Amino acid sequence: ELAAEDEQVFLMKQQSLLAKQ
Amino acid sequence: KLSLNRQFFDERWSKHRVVSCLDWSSQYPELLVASYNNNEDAPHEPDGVALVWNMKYKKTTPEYVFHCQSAVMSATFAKFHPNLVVGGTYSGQIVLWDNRSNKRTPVQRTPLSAAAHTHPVYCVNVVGTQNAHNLISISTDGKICSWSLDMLSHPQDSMELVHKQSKAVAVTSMSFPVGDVNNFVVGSEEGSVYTACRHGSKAGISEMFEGHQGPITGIHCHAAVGAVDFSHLFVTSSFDWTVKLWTTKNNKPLYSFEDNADYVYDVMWSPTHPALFACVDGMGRLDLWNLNNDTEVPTASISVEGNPALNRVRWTHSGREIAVGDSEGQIVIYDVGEQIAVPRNDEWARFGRTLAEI
Amino acid sequence: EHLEQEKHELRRRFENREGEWEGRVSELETDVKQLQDELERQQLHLRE
Amino acid sequence: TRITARLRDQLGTAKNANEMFRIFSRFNALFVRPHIRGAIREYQTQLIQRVKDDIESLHDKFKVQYPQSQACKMSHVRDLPPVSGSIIWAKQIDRQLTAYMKRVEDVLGKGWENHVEGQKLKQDGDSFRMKLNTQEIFDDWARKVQQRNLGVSGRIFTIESTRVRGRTGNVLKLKVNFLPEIITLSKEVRNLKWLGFRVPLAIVNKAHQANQLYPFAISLIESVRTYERTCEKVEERNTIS
Repeated sequence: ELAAEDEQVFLMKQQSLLAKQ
Repeated sequence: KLSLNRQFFDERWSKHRVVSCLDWSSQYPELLVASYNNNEDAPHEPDGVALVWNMKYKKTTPEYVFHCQSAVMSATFAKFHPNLVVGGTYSGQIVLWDNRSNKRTPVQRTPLSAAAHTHPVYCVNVVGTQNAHNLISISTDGKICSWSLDMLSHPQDSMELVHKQSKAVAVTSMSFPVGDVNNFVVGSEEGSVYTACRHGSKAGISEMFEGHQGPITGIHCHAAVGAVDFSHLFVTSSFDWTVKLWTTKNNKPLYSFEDNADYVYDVMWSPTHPALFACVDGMGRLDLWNLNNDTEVPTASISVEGNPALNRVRWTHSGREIAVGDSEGQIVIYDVGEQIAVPRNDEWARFGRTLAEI
Repeated sequence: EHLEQEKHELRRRFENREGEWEGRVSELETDVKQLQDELERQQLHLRE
Repeated sequence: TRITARLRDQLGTAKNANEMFRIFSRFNALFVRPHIRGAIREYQTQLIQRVKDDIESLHDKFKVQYPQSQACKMSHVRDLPPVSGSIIWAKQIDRQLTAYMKRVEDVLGKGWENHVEGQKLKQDGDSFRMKLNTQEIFDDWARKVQQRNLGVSGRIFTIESTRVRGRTGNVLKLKVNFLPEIITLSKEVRNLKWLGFRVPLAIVNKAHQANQLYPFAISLIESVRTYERTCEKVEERNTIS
């Protein structure tokens, strides 16, 4: 079951990406 | 003489807001729609508010309430769609409200794409016949867009207004002659009015006027129609304390009034009396000038209690009453004396002679 | 991507300096116009 | 001599300085005759006192600072940024001061400044005129802006955090990478160029580019808003997720 990432979880992923940079 | 008739003020909604615009419904002359921007004191509240009050009833409560996320810089009634109220907001979305719907949010709002408006819209109007009607809106970037009231997804027509060397005209106010739909007049922040054409070979800005040396606050064309036509005349208020009476033909001032010791924030003709017009300043004064009686002193004057800075003024269609909105979200209505408001049969010839004199 | 960024910044500096040139040209032409007006006024004063 | 009687007639009605100028304005042919000028000289010493009051009252308006004045509140209503708003508010006062001084030249004729009364009023007007300089305000803004060093830069999107009622974790809302002040610089520079001040070319670049980036910037936040607004529809009905 492929499900779109929630706004919160996708944005926490993007937070993790931005923070390490 | 001006007599205080009615004051409108909603504690919940209108408090701590400026009155951004005013209009009277044609089919319901006893209906007054007013605009309010964001309230700094209430960030959580809706920024834009639009309230419709009534005069046949003596109830103080707003007859209809509307609100939106963006601050409403302008609003008006839909002349041929009596259920609809059009508004232009700070962000540039042309919001629309239907009184039948219980929802307060706009039923329609334009996109703010490149095709549509992209700046605050301070002037919106529905012009045309009952068969044909068009919603003209202009933003502060000089973009002018015509829309259909039935569809606000994409404009009927759209262009950007320039006058010389492709210099953008930051339009701040706009008006039309009575019965005219192709030719219109716009007062920018330059202090320069422009007679412009909506559509045709010469569509765009047709003429420059040098005129005011500061930003124009309001521009209004002659409304009364009778024996002698005066639609070619118009009036312009500005930040420079001066109110300029002009015509299309001449490129320079026919006359300028400077009695006001304050920023004159709006000017408007009477819809019945040809020579009479009104103006409102930020010191707290509403002044009626009757150019037949005098091009020298206010024919009548009145100060709102506490002298709140008057922002917007709107004549009623009958011409017997004037409504004014101040910087406190508080509306004041004054009934004009019958002697001033009612034009005699010779007032038209009197104004013709006065115009000949100047 | 680096070439694209460089190209955009070149377009930007191009337009900025172009606007500066237009402003300089307009100001110098204004100086010429005003000074020609003053020359006319001085010749009128000469004849007066 | 009949006009001299009218000269009695017209002034007795008028108490304000402006009022006397209008009726005085009518007497355009009689500035050649030094008979009416003497009858003007009967009233001249009063008119300097009257216009002194207008300039006093004009100074009184200047005593209230621009932020205190109603002009600042309603300039804010009318998408006029603050620094330009203060400049415009000061510029009009200076012009109306100049307008009063021209009336004095009409009232007192050419060479009025040589009058002992004329010297005093001219000194009063000059001092107020100095106080109305608008170059001082524009220069500070150019320095302060350069200190701030505005530029969108960064990324096209820079997400920020928001606390939403009914959710214990901060809700991140996608935002166009932008600052509120960047709006003002577009309006400030646009206003200042019309006013006549020579904006620094650097600040000119930073302002117009944000103005030129504004259509694309607001174009993107539509996509954010629409993609947001679409999501709550999906949140409303978990079935279609």
